[PDB]
Amino acid sequence: TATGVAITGSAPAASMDATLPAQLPISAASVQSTFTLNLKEIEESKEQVT
Amino acid sequence: AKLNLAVLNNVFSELLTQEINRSATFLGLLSKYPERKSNIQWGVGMGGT
Repeated sequence: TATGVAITGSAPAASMDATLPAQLPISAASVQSTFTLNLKEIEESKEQVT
Repeated sequence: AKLNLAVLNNVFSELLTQEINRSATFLGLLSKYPERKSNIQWGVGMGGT
């Protein structure tokens, strides 16, 4: 703050500035996927599909 | 309003002190041997003559 006193005044009241946190958490979850393909399908798809 | 009040960070120092008793005193002098066999067979000589 900045207030106005007289020239022969008496030094007005105290005031400082301020900061604040944010803390923004991330560490719980994930985005995942599976697909579970077979081992015999990867041979009968090289001479089956054009 | 205090300027760097809520933005102070705390840092733990490098002073870990282990405060338990774990010690193999009797195991530390038994003259360990390896044995890749199923069981330990030896002979014990009694009397009889």
